[PDB]
Amino acid sequence: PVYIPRPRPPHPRL
Amino acid sequence: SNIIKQLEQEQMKQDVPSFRPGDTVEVKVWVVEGSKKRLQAFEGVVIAIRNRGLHSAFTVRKISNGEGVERVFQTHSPVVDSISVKRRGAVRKAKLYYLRERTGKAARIKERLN
Amino acid sequence: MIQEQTMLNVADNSGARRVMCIKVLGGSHRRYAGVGDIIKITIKEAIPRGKVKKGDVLKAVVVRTKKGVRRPDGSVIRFDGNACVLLNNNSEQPIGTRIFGPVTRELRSEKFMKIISLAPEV
Amino acid sequence: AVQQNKPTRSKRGMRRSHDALTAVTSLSVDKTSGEKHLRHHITADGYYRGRKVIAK
Amino acid sequence: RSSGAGAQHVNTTDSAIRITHLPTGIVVECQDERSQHKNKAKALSVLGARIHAAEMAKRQQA
Amino acid sequence: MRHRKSGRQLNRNSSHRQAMFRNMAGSLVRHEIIKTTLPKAKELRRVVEPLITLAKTDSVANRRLAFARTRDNEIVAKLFNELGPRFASRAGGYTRILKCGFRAGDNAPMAYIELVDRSE
Amino acid sequence: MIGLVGKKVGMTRIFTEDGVSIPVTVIEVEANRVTQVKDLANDGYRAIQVTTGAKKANRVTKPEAGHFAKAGVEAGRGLWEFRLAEGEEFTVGQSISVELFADVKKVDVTGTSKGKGFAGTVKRWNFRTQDATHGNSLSHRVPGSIGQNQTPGKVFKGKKMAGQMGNERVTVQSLDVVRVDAERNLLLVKGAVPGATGSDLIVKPAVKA
RNA sequence: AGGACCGAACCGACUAAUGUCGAAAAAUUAGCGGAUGACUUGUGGCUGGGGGUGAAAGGCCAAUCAAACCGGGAGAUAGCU
RNA sequence: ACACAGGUGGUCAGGUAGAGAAUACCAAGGCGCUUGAGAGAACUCGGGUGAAGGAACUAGGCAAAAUGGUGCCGUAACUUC
RNA sequence: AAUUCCUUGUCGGGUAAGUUCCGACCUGCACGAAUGGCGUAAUGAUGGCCAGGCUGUCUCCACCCGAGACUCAGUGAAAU
RNA sequence: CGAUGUCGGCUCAUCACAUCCUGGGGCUGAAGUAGGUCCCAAGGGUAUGGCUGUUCGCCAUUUAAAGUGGUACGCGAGCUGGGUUUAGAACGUCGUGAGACAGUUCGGUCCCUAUCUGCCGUGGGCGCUGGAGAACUGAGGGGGGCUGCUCCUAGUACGAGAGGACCGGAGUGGACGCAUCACUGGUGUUCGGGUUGUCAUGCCAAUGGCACUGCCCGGUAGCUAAAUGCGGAAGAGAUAAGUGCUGAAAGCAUCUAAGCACGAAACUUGCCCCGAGAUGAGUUCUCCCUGACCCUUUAAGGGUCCUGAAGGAACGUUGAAGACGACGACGUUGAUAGGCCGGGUGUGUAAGCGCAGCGAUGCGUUGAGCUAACCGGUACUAAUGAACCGUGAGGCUUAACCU
Repeated sequence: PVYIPRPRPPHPRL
Repeated sequence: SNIIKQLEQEQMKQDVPSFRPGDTVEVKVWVVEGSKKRLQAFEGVVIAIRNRGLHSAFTVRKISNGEGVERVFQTHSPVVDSISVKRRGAVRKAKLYYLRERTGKAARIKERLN
Repeated sequence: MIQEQTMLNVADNSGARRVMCIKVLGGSHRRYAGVGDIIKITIKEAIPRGKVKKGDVLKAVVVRTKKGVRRPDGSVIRFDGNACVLLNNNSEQPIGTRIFGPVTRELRSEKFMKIISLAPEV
Repeated sequence: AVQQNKPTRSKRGMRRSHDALTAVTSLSVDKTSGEKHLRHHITADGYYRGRKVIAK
Repeated sequence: RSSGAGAQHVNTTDSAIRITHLPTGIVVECQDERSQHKNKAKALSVLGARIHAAEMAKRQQA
Repeated sequence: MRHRKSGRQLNRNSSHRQAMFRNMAGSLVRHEIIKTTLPKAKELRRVVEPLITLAKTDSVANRRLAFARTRDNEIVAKLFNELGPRFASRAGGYTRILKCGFRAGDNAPMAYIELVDRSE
Repeated sequence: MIGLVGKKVGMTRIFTEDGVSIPVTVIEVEANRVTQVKDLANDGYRAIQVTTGAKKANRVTKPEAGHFAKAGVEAGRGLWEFRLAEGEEFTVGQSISVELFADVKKVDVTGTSKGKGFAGTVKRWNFRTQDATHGNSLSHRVPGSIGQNQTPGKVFKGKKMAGQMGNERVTVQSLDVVRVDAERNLLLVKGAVPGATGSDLIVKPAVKA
């Protein structure tokens, strides 16, 4: 593909 | 089935007075106060009739002292004794559930006198 | 059918007008009351000349239901409003001297004698 | 949803073992014409139980 | 477990201690620091100070 | 769980279902034989037979009740004059179903639904 | 003693003279004639297998026709079997009527339950349905959690989940008898029994005497 | 007369749901706030990268912004995988 | 990126009811939106109704439910009147 | 108090019962007069609380209508 | 650290007893009730609201009780996102400042169409061996096992009085689970009626279409509980704690060392359900198959003609059976489905006609008309005559029985 998107906003775990 | 109809027709009483819904029907019902067997009275306005043959019943709505008292009565039950129509109401609807919200002047209906 | 947070009218002239049923007394995890069961109420509205004040938490007995009570013949008795009679929390012995509205025959058992004695109908 | 590993040819065959179609193999013979047809169905020319039921 | 903010430790570790003294009815609540012992010492010092204050107040009223 | 229920839904709401039963009953009265799917013919057996049952007796009000259905004057004109005195002797069951293969467009069970007619 | 096979034909109610109207079920009882008497010399247990109803002479098969000609009785629908209680003995072909229900007071009715089909968790095992608002997405009538965590690693056998409801062999016990009619061949029982109108019912005497 | 009120076109997205490998890389459904002015929009120009612009979020600058993209130093460097 | 539920400026613009370009049905005109047929399981969405209670549910009246238009009577605390 | 750690500091009201709210008590860790203080009519898809109506939110769910999910015919992926 | 999503809440639970109650007992500083402590016993149950995001805690009211813990101090490929930890902004404090604060508070997108194990169900093939139709026994497994209040005993024992038994029996309750619409309701967009706005049938009347089923009012059958019954047991065996009898070691004493009799919701039954795939494949009854040949590695061998038997399968009518399969009834020797007649029920005096009224409208025929899923009949229609699978009596060895 031409555009590969930004991945899913992940789990916090901070 | 013929079995159910034969079991019901031997128990139904043959002296049921015919009355349309809306009639001012006075019903005298037996009651057992322990060692007493008293025939009490209940006079009101019929607002519903559910015909089911032996399982048939009819409502008698009564405005007693304070608030209204609604009480159904089975037609072919031995606990009731007499059904006497006092006035012949002239409503054109089978059920009269709209009379529940109406108290006082709006509760009364038309007389047939046909 | 009287359950928690149910507003009821007071049947006798003890003084309160609107009460709120807070718990159906008798048996744990019980949903709603019956014909003449004991409930616990609080007082939300009262008259100035009442024997009890607004905010008293006390026991009462249901006498009239909108759900209806069932006679064993197959009939039902439905009233146009919920109603209760107030009781004094260790011995029942109701406060009001006159009781308005009819009651049910199954209330007559050994402790509610004053209520059905003061009942004008049934 | 997402698998751990791929299944086999054997797993695919044992899955598709119940995907085998069933033929009827019960073609009937008409009384008048004798043409082949199914049970409770008319023929290509409209014959059924000997009577011309389509009239066409 | 404790209320407030700060880290993961608030979710799993307790870091909140309540000590009730039964014949006097004095409750000491400590949610100050991370470890319990450093709060146990503060909770015992507050118990000692409150019991000594409640006894000396009764003595000064007597 | 539809215990003791009748009435096929046919993947349509009641308005479209009643409208297409109206139009298909009118087409079956007008053409005397039509070709459709099998459950539509099975439910049209519960539609055309009350129309013929109402068309058994000719009067003033029966024309208005037969015009309340099928919404057409030519359909009620073919009723009570042609179907009435011709289906007078038979009592009920005036229709006939013929299963005719499957449709090549969607593989649906096909059926000629007709009346007991066409001896003209 | 033994039980009898009957057909459920509707439900009615009986009005007693004192005022109490009792809901009753009309169980008709046909001639439960004995087809075979099994003894301990060939099976190790004493019992009797019987039948009821009447079949047409095109549906009954030649094995069933030979099994019925072994007894000589008329062909009837179904076959049931009742264990004997050591105090009586029945012969092959004895027409057992409803007169055995005249002495007993309480009976136990076993019947095929009305099939509810593939029902959910809430309808079958009476689970509490979760809150339908405050952010609930796709989790209204689901059972939710079905297992604990990694350490069990599996769902326990016997888990109350969605599945088949109905078509069971349930038994409502301790039902009172009301009237035993011999002319109409009926058996009025008190209360409700499993099954719809037209299903088979095994009415046995009460084991909880 | 009103940076007036309710409420269509129009502008924007406050709640909940549907989606969330969606009809679509921000949408739809049912309710919303403004809707004669600090409003919206078409057309054509001007301001540009340590800069432009900003009723100010460090936002936007061609779906990429605490320093855009393209090409070249450059095969930068990397005790790191 | 698609024969894509998105966006795109200006003009004409009727009948009934309606304050109205809102909304309900129609005329002129264009379409039925390029997968259908069955059965009416659990579960999911858009909904409708419901005995008795009326927020006891939940972080939270969130979502739903309820009021809603014309004419007339009358309208409290406070106030920059 | 958008300030406050101790603290759910103390009193009263509201509720049967209120770590929220209101009016205060000042013991102000660590308010404060243009990085403005105190009030303030009207206004706010503003934060919180209470009162009436209203209801499936809940007690406790039950049924029905369409779109999927189930089957058949045709085309036919993806993360891994 | 080339990714294990955690706190609290909702649903769903599982297990241990260091037992909260119920149960059986010992001591008591146990007159009875109500108690204190301890042993055995996990079979069952083990709160409702305010506050706080809070687990916890306090309060109010019940209860017999408001058990402690483990399961990633359970459960987000079951659900939110209130709190804690993204980006905005403020109050107080520190720092000249950018900024920081387990010191708050305001607001802030939580993805996934199930490949494997597991679980809930439901099917096909094959096996049990000659096959089929049924009926069960039964290994084994599963469901449930809670108890309040009142009365009799009995105001009895006990107790100066107040108070108040143990055991046993009966009735009525709460929760749980099962069953069913017989009663009462809800739904019942397939039944009837009222009405608003518009359109159509050339117009009145009447009817139909749309506007959430237009708004509603009821309401047939089914489903459902709030409606009605049912059950937790009684009894038996073996016991834990404990109480014992006889009884030596050890002239006594001793519940134990030999033995015997008691003794709990704990264990097995007894109550109910699934179940011979229990490859250990069970038992009983019945039905059906008794025709010739050649080839030969004379093998429990293969091939040819004739027959297809009991039964099963396919198709259709279909169901209070069902996602699909599967199960039940029927297929013309018929009441399985649709249609029709009658009855019942529901809505409620259809249309037309006649009369009164200027008119809307009112009355009579009429308590009519229409009736879905109901009941009892009626072949009127559709389930056709047939074709398909399944066979020539069934292997070896041993013993007892008749020849």
